[PDB]
Amino acid sequence: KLPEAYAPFAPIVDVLPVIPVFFILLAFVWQAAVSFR
Amino acid sequence: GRDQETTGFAWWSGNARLINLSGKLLGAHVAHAGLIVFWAGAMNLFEVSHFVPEKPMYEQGLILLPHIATLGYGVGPGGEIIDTFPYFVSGVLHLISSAVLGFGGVYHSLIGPETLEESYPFFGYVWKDKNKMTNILGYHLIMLGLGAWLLVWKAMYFGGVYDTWAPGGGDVRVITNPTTNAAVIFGYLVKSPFGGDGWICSVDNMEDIIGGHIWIGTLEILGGIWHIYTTPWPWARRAFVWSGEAYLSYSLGAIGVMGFIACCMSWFNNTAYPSEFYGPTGPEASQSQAFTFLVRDQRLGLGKYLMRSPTGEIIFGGETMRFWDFRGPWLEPLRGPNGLDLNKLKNDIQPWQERRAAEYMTHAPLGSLNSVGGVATEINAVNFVSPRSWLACSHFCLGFFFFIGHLWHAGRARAAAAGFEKGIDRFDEPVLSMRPLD
Amino acid sequence: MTSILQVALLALIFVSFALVVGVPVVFATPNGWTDNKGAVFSGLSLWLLLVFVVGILNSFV
Amino acid sequence: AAEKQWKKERAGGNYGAGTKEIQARNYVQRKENERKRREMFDDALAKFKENDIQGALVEFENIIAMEPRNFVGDNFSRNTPIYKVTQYNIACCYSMLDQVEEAIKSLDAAMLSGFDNYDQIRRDKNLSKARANPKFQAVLDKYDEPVVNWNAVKATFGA
Amino acid sequence: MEALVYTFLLVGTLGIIFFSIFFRDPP
Amino acid sequence: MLTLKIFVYTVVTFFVCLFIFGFLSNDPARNPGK
Amino acid sequence: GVLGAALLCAIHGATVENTLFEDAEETYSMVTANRFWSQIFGVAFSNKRWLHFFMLLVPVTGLWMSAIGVVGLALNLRAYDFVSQE
Amino acid sequence: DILTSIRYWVIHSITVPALFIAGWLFVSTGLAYDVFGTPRPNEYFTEDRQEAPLITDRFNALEQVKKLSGN
Amino acid sequence: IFTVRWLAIHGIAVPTIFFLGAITAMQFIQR
Amino acid sequence: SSLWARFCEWITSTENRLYIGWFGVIMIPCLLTATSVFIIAFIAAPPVDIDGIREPVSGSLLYGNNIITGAVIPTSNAIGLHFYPIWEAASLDEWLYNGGPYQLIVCHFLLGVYCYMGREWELSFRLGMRPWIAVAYSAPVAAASAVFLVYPIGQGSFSDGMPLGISGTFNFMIVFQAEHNILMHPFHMLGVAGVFGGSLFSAMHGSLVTSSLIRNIVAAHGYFGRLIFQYASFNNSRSLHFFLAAWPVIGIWFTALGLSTMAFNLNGFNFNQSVVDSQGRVLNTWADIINRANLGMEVMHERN
Amino acid sequence: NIELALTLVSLVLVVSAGPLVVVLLSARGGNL
Ligand code: CLA
Ligand code: CLA
Ligand code: CLA
Ligand SMILES: CCCCCCCCCCCCCCCC(=O)OC[C@H](COP(=O)(O)OC[C@@H](O)CO)OC(=O)CCCCCCCCCCCCCCC
Ligand SMILES: CC1=C(/C=C/C(C)=C/C=C/C(C)=C/C=C/C=C(C)/C=C/C=C(C)/C=C/C2=C(C)CCCC2(C)C)C(C)(C)CCC1
Ligand SMILES: CC1=C(/C=C/C(C)=C/C=C/C(C)=C/C=C/C=C(C)/C=C/C=C(C)/C=C/C2=C(C)CCCC2(C)C)C(C)(C)CCC1
Ligand SMILES: CC1=C(/C=C/C(C)=C\C=C\C(C)=C\C=C\C=C(C)\C=C\C=C(C)\C=C\C2=C(C)CCCC2(C)C)C(C)(C)CCC1
Ligand SMILES: [Fe+2]
Repeated sequence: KLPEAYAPFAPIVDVLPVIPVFFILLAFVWQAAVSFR
Repeated sequence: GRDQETTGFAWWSGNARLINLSGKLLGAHVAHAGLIVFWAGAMNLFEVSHFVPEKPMYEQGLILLPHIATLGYGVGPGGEIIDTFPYFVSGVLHLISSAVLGFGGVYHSLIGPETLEESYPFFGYVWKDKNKMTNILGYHLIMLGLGAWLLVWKAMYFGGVYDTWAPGGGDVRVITNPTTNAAVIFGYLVKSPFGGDGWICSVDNMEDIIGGHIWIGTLEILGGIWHIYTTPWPWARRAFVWSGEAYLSYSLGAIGVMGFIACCMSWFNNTAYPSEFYGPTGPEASQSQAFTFLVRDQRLGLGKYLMRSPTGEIIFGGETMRFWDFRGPWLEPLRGPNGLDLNKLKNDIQPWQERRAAEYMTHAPLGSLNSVGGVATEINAVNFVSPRSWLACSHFCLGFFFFIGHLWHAGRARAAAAGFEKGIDRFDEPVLSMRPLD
Repeated sequence: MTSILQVALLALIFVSFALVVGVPVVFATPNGWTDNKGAVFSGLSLWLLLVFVVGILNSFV
Repeated sequence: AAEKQWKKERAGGNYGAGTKEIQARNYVQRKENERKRREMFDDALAKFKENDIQGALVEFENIIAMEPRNFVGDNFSRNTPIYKVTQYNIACCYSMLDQVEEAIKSLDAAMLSGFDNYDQIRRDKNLSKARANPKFQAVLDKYDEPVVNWNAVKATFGA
Repeated sequence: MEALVYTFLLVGTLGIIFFSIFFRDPP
Repeated sequence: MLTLKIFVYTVVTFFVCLFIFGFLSNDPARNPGK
Repeated sequence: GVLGAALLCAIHGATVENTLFEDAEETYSMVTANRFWSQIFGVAFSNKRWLHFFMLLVPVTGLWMSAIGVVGLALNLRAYDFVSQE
Repeated sequence: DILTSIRYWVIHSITVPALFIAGWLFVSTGLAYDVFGTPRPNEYFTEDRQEAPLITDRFNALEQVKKLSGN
Repeated sequence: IFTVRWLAIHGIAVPTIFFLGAITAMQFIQR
Repeated sequence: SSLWARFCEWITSTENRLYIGWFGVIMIPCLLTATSVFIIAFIAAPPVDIDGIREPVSGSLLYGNNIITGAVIPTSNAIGLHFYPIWEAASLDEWLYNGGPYQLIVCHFLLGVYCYMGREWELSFRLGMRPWIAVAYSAPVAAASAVFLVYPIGQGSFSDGMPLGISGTFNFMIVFQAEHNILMHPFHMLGVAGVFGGSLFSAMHGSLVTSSLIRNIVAAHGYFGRLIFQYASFNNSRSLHFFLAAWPVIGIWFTALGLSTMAFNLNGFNFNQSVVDSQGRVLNTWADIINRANLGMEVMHERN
Repeated sequence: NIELALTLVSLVLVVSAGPLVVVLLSARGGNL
């Protein structure tokens, strides 16, 4: 497992791998706000 | 950004508006590299957190940990985890480097100048130019050669690399005499891809791998030096298309081929991908099952488990006859000059070989998307899909898609160079200047 | 001293979230590179310091 | 004439015999035009062999003018095979008549339209006047860049 | 003679395909 | 059977050489307009 | 019938999308597509009416024959075995 | 004639949660099992029956189902 | 106003919301 | 001119009845050899030991089979993945007994179809048209490669490839469903959806266009909008035809990728024993009957 | 479950960042 000093921060790590997927959605929402000019 | 009217590209082709903007393209590339290292660090940390060092690395779905292990960090003889700190430090270092690269990417993407041609002539290129592109290619070739030589240096003057063919199971060894002989190195390239010959996937000993990396590093450094101080030959100018999309097409084709090669290497090879970390290959699982049954019934002349090969060697019987080209560290000692050695099959079978074979028997590369290990007709008992299957499937899909990308972009590049990307002339089209077909 | 290490790491998380949510909104805004040209920059230094702050402590944890 | 009904069927997109006669007419017209261009080129060369340089230049220019539009060669040429040699002859004939700037412009156009034989340009004597203008060498290096950057490698080896 | 009639039918189909390819009427 | 092997190798090499030289023969794409 | 219908859909879409005119009158060149498919495959459509009617006709006939077969199965009238092979 | 004004989002912000809570209560209270006759997880196999029930009748189906359903 | 489009939208939507709530409640229970 | 000049002019000539580009130089001999060997083997070929246990399977026309049951048996299992040319067999009879013709035909046919895909682009470039028909053709060729090449590689033997026949195709499909749950796999689901949608859209487009005939794209668009409530889509003919091209191609790409993934033993969903009861008594579902059928197929498939 | 609750709150905080940035740029009048 993770080292004890960083043990309480394990739940945050449990969501870290998903953020890179969210960037294409961020691009889509940016284009939508721009209204696809 | 920009609109369709001023660029001619819709929103779903928006990145195509960056072809003529050097600074924006550089920022986008840097941000994407930041994304890559972000995923590397985040996945490393996630797999470290969900890690039980007692169990084998392949019983739980780890992908990057086998990599860091086969580099030779925190691994004892036989694949035991000495400690799990280097994995953590690798993950956190990759994450911090990701933060740096992401900041650089966003800065270059939306603060810095759109075009670098004027202010900074050194970092200024036009796709039509044929010398600055070679300069960039030479710089990046130098970088790749430095990386390969860094790998060689690590394997030769540091803790070493995990050699899985060490006697009595795999161990972390320091290579002391890599094979620099050109003949043996390029025999892999000239080798056949069928049957016993697996092309570069057939590499077995770590000495050949290290020697080949030495050769590739020095060749890449020399090629970079050559390309920095050179302009393409006239036939090279006549044969290629010099535009951004053409370079992208070439890269896509090369990277798709590399994806296919990686799929094959991950599925078949078991030396650069040690079985202690990625699990046994399909042929390894079948041969191990046959060997385990043979020894179990022996302790109870072919012994209802041996057979003659099509060329005349002793091989394990049953359907496993198809996997008779397999070579493994736990089976080579029992091998003889002509197939398996009956006397060696009868005696001198160390308990560790039997234990490893039994362990590999129950973890054959079978699985399901639902994550239910075993055959498709088996009930839901255990969840296990081998990392080899995941790697092979994912990279085969990526290689196929990137080959399709090469096709598309190469076609479009040729059409744009010829001036056909818009459509038919509507006034003088080539077909109207042709004799009617008979 | 794991407690102060955890406190500093929480501070690092907070400052990183502030930086990631503030840098794009101060860059894309018109003439946003000027008014905070040092200010935001200074924050980055702090961020950098913070990671080294949690580096040395790891050697003494 | 038949162009009206060819356009009529084209507006619907049904091919048919209406397009066939237009296609044959265009094919035979371009074949005879190419033959006429070839014979004009031969006549211009013959008249150039014995002075009469202005007449040969005019004939070659007329040959250039009668160029097909949006040409697509069998080997993906995108230009008439006689086009490059006629452009080079324009460059040569003008170069023998001073006016070096337009002559090197025509040579640039010729090299743009093919004519990879850069050695002939260097060894040509008729372009000797073009040798006087350094813009000739500028266009040549734009279209023929020596592979090895000798000065940079010599400078690096020096230090 | 079943193989004979099968082969004859297949060869007839191939001949029809060839004639359609090479002996089509002009537009 | 070695003669058949040599025959097949010669045929394949001839065809591949013809293919490569043919693709080397043609000239690069260019826009006559601009 | 069903596989041929899918093939026709793909061919028609790709062919129309790859013979467009640059911009009443048609948006694509029928002559160029006809030449291409005549010199690639061997036969090619020359009438828009016939092409689109063929696209209509193929799947309907395929499904109708399938329905007739299922009607036959409803009475256990099966093309099950070859007596000579048995 | 799209109307996504605040008026819409305030008039429809009361009935929708009411419907959601109604469905949640419908499932939780157990009315779903009673209305549709779906057996509860502790009623699939009764004391007298320990296998999948069989109908094997047409005009006697009603009271036969009532008998073999434990009621 | 009880126009036809209103009738169609509400008839499609109300059972959808009810069923979504029911299915979430099913998710809540063991299985 | 040189003989090479005239040869090049004839090869790249666009006046031939069938265009034969530089890609065609490899396409024609390869396809001709493939079809010649296929015809000769299908009409007359000795039984092939598909399993390597001296139990030959006959598939020729002269050995009893009719058109439906005839096939070219895939190569033996003793060969494995070894390259098996006609010049490495001990004898011609031995080559026939181990199913060499299957290997020869599949190799030449794959090379031919790849060169055909290249030739499509070549002629598209010659005529001055946008070169993306090859991309559309890339889907059936990818499916053929996955059927004939990738799956044997994953399974470790050419004997697992699709037999060149009809009954052989059915046997391959049934055995595949037995070993891998093909039907309960998302990529096969998208393949089926792509094929069905391709047929549906082909019928719809054909009907609309042939019904909008003048003695009118606007009239057809209005009819379609009034029919299926789609008032704000497919107004542009170019977009409509692009969607027509895109749907089946993507479906076939995904089903070929699913085939390739299963080649490495990554089967579909396995919802066996999923629904349970209090005290842990399994309650059957439709997936359980599917499992029973797969179990029967797998049990009867084996021979030892 | 404190761990699950912390996971969900961290997830919502980390996912709301991008929409917050785009909304702020839209309202203030940035380059967007
Ligand atoms: C990883 C993939 C990737 C990358 C690197 C880029 C990068 C880029 N795109 Mg592309 N794009 C992509 C995917 C990508 N895009 C996809 C998938 C689509 C389809 C929807 C598009 C569609 C598209 C269009 C239509 C256009 C671009 C444009 C651009 C450029 C400027 C965008 C801009 O002005 O931002 C402005 C963004 C905002 C105002 C809102 C977002 C604010 C930030 C950047 C979001 C990220 C913040 C980050 C999380 C915080 C990091 C903190 C840091 C300290 C680490 C830039 C080079 C434009 C361009 O330059 O063309 C000329 C343009 O016109 N893109
Ligand atoms: C990824 C890195 C990379 C890239 C993109 C390039 C790209 C290029 N190089 Mg560079 N080069 C590199 C690495 C790279 N090189 C390295 C590492 C070296 C050191 C060995 C060199 C040494 C080098 C020299 C010495 C020369 C080039 C040349 C060229 C150009 C011609 C391409 C070519 O070889 O013809 C197309 C590809 C081939 C003909 C394949 C040949 C590969 C070997 C010999 C046989 C492989 C057989 C294979 C099955 C395919 C057969 C193809 C058939 C035509 C024979 C092109 C711009 C030439 C040029 O004009 O630049 C000045 C040139 O003279 N390169
Ligand atoms: C690193 C490789 C690379 C690079 C730099 C580019 C760059 C570019 N491509 Mg190319 N392309 C590539 C690979 C690449 N492509 C591959 C592999 C394919 C085959 C699929 C394509 C197919 C392709 C087409 C068909 C087109 C482009 C276009 C473009 C341009 C605009 C980008 C775009 O589509 O808008 C921004 C990106 C998007 C809008 C895409 C967002 C939606 C996608 C589908 C998300 C998919 C995610 C999905 C979950 C992935 C699952 C994979 C899994 C199944 C394995 C740009 C020059 C377009 C163009 O204008 O050409 C000039 C265009 O028409 N590309
Ligand atoms: C190098 C490539 C070599 C390719 C060789 C293969 C080419 C195949 C050519 C098939 C022609 C079929 C007859 C067309 C008859 C014909 O003349 O059609 C002509 C027709 C064009 O008609 P028009 O547009 O001129 O019609 C005008 C109207 O007035 C109606 O007449 O073309 C088509 O309909 C396209 C559909 C092709 C459908 C192809 C089906 C293929 C079936 C193959 C069966 C194989 C059996 C094998 C048994 C062993
Ligand atoms: C251009 C653009 C774009 C994109 C962008 C991008 C993609 C960016 C990226 C960026 C990035 C890529 C970033 C990154 C970042 C990162 C960071 C910032 C990190 C940090 C880290 C941390 C914070 C950690 C921490 C920790 C540790 C150390 C371990 C464990 C514990 C803890 C968790 C504490 C789009 C398309 C969308 C749209 C348009 C515009
Ligand atoms: C390290 C290593 C190694 C090795 C490595 C090496 C040695 C590599 C090399 C590699 C190489 C050495 C590669 C090469 C490649 C090549 C290529 C890839 C080519 C290509 C070409 C092309 C692509 C061309 C094309 C064309 C033609 C054909 C003509 C016309 C024009 C064009 C351009 C289209 C070993 C195994 C020892 C160990 C392990 C690892
Ligand atoms: C890792 C981490 C970090 C970072 C973070 C970030 C940077 C994030 C981002 C995130 C993002 C950036 C996100 C985004 C998202 C988005 C979304 C989640 C969406 C959703 C939903 C929906 C529903 C949508 C929809 C839509 C679209 C958009 C498309 C189509 C149209 C529509 C409208 C429908 C830090 C270092 C600070 C700290 C630690 C943790
Ligand atoms: Fe149509």
